[PDB]
Amino acid sequence: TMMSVLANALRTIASAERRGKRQVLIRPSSKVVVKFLQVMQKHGYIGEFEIIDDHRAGKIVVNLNGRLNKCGAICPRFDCATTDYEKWMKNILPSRQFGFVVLTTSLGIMDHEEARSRNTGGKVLGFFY
Amino acid sequence: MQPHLRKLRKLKRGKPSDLEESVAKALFELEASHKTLRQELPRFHVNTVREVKVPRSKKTVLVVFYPLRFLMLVRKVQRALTSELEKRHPGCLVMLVAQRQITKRPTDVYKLQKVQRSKTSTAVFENILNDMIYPSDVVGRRWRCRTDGSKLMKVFLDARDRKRIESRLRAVAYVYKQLTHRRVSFGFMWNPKLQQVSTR
Amino acid sequence: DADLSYPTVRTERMKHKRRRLVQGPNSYFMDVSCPRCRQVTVVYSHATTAVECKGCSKKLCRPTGGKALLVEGCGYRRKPDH
Amino acid sequence: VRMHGNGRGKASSALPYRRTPPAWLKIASRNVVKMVCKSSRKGMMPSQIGMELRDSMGIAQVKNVTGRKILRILKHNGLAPEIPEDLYFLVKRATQMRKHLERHTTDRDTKYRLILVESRIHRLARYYKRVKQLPPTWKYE
Amino acid sequence: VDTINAKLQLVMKSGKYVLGTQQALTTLRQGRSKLIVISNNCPPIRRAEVEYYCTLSKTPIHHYSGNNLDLGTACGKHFRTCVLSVTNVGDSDI
Amino acid sequence: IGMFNEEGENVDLYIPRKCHATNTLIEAHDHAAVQISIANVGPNGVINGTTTTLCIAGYLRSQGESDHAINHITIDRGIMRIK
RNA sequence: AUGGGAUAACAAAGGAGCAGCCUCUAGGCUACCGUUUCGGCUUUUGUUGGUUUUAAAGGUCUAUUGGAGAUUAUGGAGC
RNA sequence: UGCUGUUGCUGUUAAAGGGUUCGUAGUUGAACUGUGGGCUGUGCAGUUCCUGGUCCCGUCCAUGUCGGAUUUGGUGACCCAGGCCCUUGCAGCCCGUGAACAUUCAAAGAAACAAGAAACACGGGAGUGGUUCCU
Repeated sequence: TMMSVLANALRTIASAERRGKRQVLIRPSSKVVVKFLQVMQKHGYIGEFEIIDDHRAGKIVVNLNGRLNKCGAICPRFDCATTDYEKWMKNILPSRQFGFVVLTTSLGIMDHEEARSRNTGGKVLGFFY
Repeated sequence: MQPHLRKLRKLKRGKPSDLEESVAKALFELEASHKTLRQELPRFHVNTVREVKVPRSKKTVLVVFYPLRFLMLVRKVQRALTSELEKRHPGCLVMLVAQRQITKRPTDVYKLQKVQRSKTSTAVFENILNDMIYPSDVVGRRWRCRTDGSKLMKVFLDARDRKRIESRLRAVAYVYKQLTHRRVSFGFMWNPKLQQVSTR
Repeated sequence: DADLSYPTVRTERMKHKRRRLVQGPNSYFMDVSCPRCRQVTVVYSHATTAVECKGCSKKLCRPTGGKALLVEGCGYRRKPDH
Repeated sequence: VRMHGNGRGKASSALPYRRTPPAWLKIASRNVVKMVCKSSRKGMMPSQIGMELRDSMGIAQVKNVTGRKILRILKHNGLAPEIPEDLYFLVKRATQMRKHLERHTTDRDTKYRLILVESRIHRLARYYKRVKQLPPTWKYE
Repeated sequence: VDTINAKLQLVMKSGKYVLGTQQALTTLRQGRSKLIVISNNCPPIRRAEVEYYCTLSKTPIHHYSGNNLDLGTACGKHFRTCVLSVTNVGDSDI
Repeated sequence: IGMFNEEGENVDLYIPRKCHATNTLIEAHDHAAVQISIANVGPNGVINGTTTTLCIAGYLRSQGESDHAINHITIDRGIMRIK
């Protein structure tokens, strides 16, 4: 019973970053798991993927460069109006400098900083410091 | 009209092209009994177009479009036609690509549920590999996603088949781009089962 | 030393078929030739049924649980995958 | 995990990535489609039909040769069973256990294994009505 | 055993049968009967003449394994039959 | 390599070393925290001018992947030969 | 009220429980609606009331003009 | 007072998992239809041509088996390199695309056509539009 396929995905990345692994192999890839990872990769927290075809649901193989402290998923996916970036910045991120909160917006999966500038709000997905 | 002009699509029977004629003839000669077993599937068959594509290296490619109605014909014969269409035309590679419509993404939840999956892009563009590559198989796919943001497909043929198709792939890689406007890179792998990219 | 995305021969020869990176089958078709008549029938590796020659009905294999036993020196020829 | 009872065991057929039929199959689609139906007129189910093909006749997957699964082939020919076969083999177990327990009324183990089996039937019969594949008045008895 | 119980289903959706001992004697008298199935509790002098027409007409009796009520549900009908005769088989092989 | 003031003044107290395996900062209080200085060699086999030094964090030695990790590094550095 | 369409929800489906090929012209026949009984009716002919014809329209039958086709009819099947 | 806990509690032993299993209301629920391209100028990363600083070949020795040197060595190997718009990817900018594929080419995709489109095309009203609007 895989309820959220990000929950399973970003834990593995999280809990295999805490062990210093060079690579992680993630069980059910999905359109959201990729778009989330490609945001991690934009800011330098992950090296590379392989998305392997099983013909059913892929298997992502991520190269870790050692720079992730944590990866969450926020499970119920609460909303954000663009005025609510300050709650999430405040509660879930360590400092007001270096964290990132990842959202789904009309425009897509993007950072809370890519969202403030485009003015969309959306639903929260997770974070990474 | 002329006996070999019934190997084209009817619009192009009136005013064919210097390209479209020369396969028409060649398809006809082979329609006419010459090749055993293609005496079997000559007569019901047609061509829509053909296009000349020049890869940036060496030999041109004539991309012969025929209507999807004929796949199950050609898949039997496809190894024979291309071989014996190339003898007829020296110095250019002959590829056989059925023609397919692609419905745009609907955007309505209620329309997405009505779309023929075989008319969707991902399904179409795949069959435009299997057409360029046939009889050989796609053993694996991988999408390599690189820090740049680049995502690149890798399609793994059998190694048993290395000897025939190696020479064609730089073209097949390129033609595919011109048809799809997507990109492909090939590698081979031997036990396809245990997945080991051949290097040797 | 190892890549996860390109594993060694020795690691993945060991794994379960579902635990492979691929999910492959463990089975294959053999080309079997009946001893009693010279005739040739394809036979599935794990038969799970009584399999008979066509001309003579000989029961060319036993159903036995894991992997079917061919009968009495009948010639097997293993078919390719493709 | 498992629907009723606790096993976690995992054993399944793992279908191959490569879906084109082998080169050594010389059997036309229409010759497969007719085997299916020919052997379904012998009063067989699909879950067995597919065996006699991979066992003896060497057809691994009928979708991969014939364009289509063993039931569209039956549903198109009007040979498709009246009750889905996952539902037929449960009713068939439940009834034998009902016949078992009719002499043996102190056998508590199979009185509990019914309670499971029947509760399945009512879940499938809830699926196959919702999905419209059973008549909405279908009932156990 | 119940190996027959599978064949009566196929005859049921295929072939022609008639139920009941008095309507199954007419299939013997006409020599149209390809099988005769008889229950356990079929009364003896009824069993006896049914078996006797089957020796004259060379038709292959099968003595069933259960009641007329169970014979009857095998051919899934809600009533009871002590005698069943198969006019023609199906793809069920006798 | 530290947080700079708006006026450009480097504000850090010191900049810690990072494990060359795990890329974790080595903390003042971490007393495994090894440096391993391999003497760099030149033809004829004499030592000259050798800067290549490895840093391993306290974590990793105590599980015994220090050795496995120093194989990986000396191979990326070319100090070793795979064969 | 109005943009956006990533994530989601509602509804429908359950796949033989189906399913429209388009097009040039020619001919033939043919009211059109409505029903409980006499009912309704499209412009033009100067106008209104009454009658009637011709004509398109649609339909339907036959005729072949050009082209399609997401599944080979010069094909499968049986003699 | 995070001692009512959505943010945010606790439940082996401190208070607290029903004795087990089935199960309705209820809550939760797997993957998929989807990297648009090309041209210009400019920032990044991964085969022409030039190096001789390597290993391989070879030579001389022969050294029973842990010397070596040898020149040209050797299109071999290799390398550090170049304002090669020949490379590919990628950042940013301009800008074109009926823009996958097919299909049209008439005065500039017009018309047909493909795609889309009910915010639409298909016929119609002078009691429509400040006296029936525009060219």
